[PDB]
Amino acid sequence: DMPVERILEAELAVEDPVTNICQAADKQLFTLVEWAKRIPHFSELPLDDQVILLRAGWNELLIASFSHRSIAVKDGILLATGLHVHRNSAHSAGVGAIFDRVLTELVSKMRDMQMDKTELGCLRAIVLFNPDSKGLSNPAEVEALREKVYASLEAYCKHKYPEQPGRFAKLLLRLPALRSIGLKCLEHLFFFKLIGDTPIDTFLMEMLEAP
Amino acid sequence: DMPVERILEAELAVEDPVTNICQAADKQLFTLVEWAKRIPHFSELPLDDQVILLRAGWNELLIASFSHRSIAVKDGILLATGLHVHRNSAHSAGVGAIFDRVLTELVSKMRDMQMDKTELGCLRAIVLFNPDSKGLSNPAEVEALREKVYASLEAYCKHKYPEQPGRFAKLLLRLPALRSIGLKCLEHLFFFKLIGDTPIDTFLMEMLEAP
Amino acid sequence: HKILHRLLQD
Amino acid sequence: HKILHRLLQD
Ligand SMILES: CCOc1cc2c(cc1-c1cc(/C=C/C(=O)O)ccc1O)C(C)(C)CCC2(C)C
Ligand SMILES: CCOc1cc2c(cc1-c1cc(/C=C/C(=O)O)ccc1O)C(C)(C)CCC2(C)C
Repeated sequence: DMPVERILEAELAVEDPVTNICQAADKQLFTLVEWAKRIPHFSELPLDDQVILLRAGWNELLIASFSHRSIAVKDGILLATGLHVHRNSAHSAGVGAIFDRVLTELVSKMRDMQMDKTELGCLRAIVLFNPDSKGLSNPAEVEALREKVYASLEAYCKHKYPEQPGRFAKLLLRLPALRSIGLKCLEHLFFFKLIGDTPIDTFLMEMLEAP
Repeated sequence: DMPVERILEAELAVEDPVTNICQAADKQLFTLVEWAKRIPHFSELPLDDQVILLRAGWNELLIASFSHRSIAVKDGILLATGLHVHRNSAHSAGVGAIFDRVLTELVSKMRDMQMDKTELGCLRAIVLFNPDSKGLSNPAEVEALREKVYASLEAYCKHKYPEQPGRFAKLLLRLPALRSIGLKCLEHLFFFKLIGDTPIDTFLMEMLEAP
Repeated sequence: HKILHRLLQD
Repeated sequence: HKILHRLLQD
């Protein structure tokens, strides 16, 4: 069983610029572990697989969250530290293009369809329960949990938005953009680490270590 | 209107290793243009936007196709030239890991759910009609076409597979893996171009040129 | 992008 | 991965 009310409760429970952005991400990694614990059946998975899922999904999970948090922001994002990053600042740090992708493919699309916190929660749980993650001891159990989240999401959408039959598909079709954006953000992060002039705190650093 | 019978007709109309793989891809680029012309309403788009959509989507479109073509192959893929590439050959060329990703995340998943040619066709049309593609003169018209493909796909799935209510979602949830795999294949391709010891024919070369 | 334009026109 | 294991256990 996978109740959207429990998923929503999980979301509501946890509520230069590059340095600030790295600080914010590290801070949210701690909060992400707490969120994952509150998603039904996640804690019941083997500890090793909980580790694999969070290492594989953390970046997309945190990008999804700050993107939705930033819907009321004009041409920018709100970080978990309370700091704002705007287009001008991102451009001036040499990361304009990827920043614009986030705004156009995530923040604005979330704003325009008025994605609610239940929908965001379920999208994140779908991302969390990724059966493609390498080294999972039981991919089928993870896949079964993903299936239960999206069956639950679909029913929620059709109940709450009965005249938007394409809504459920539209939500899931943000996931390729999120995948793509996550990969590019991670690529930048490894470069920041390579140069060594940006403070990267311990939990973020741990996520960067090699399997 | 977006009939799945027209989409299926489009699919059915067009039916070292690195060098062979590059040959195959270039050959399929010609065939891809013909497929796109047969997808309802694509040809009615401005020529500039038809160009943008095919430049943005060609790699994922061709990967989707050879992956589905290879379902009857054991531990390998069937190329459009009729040549097979197996795990051992890919590994021996230094591309083992990305090759394994294709088999595990695309070929096997397609095999296991028995994805049919209508479903593959619609997934590809969804990929073709990508409203996130940069420089589109009317993103809304493209988005409207995508919406019509997935409404049509959903109805097809629910009619043909009435006891698999999660089937439609499962199809769309292959799209992040396809996005990810497409990006990595393209990264390898640019490296093959950089080294300059692999023949890259003209249509493939054109796709690599800078916007 | 000459080839793509050519094939799409004709 | 010491921090992740620690936070998930407790
Ligand atoms: C930890 C660095 O990951 C990034 C990098 C970026 C960016 C964002 C993140 C990032 C931030 C967070 C912060 C989350 C939060 O504050 O809730 C989480 C994961 C992330 O990948 C944006 C899109 C702001 C601008 C481009 C760059 C590449 C500098
Ligand atoms: C044109 C090179 O694009 C590739 C590269 C690869 C690979 C495949 C493709 C590729 C092949 C095709 C061939 C399609 C076909 O024969 O129908 C189309 C797009 C592609 O990106 C595989 C997954 C076979 C192995 C790894 C590498 C990176 C060598």
